[PDB]
Amino acid sequence: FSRLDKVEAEVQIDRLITGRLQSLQTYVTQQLIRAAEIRASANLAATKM
Amino acid sequence: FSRLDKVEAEVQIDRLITGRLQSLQTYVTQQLIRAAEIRASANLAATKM
Repeated sequence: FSRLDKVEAEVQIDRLITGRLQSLQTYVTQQLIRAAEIRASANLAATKM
Repeated sequence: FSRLDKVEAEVQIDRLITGRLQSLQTYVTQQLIRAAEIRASANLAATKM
């Protein structure tokens, strides 16, 4: 921001934020899969209890 | 690489690489879902066994 013009730095910061949102979305999806697996294991543990 | 200079072609190759990684991660996510389903079916098969 302090080195480039706003319209020129807009493309670079757009690339950066697209990468960061992609990484965050992948993390959220992996967390959801792990949560589903833990939910199934908890149901099995509840049946055992 | 042999047609355009290295000060403008990076955008096009960046778009291509990002698209290919997107397709690869979609394949990985589908594989994870099928793995979870096969794991549940295999646990049921073990219980029947």
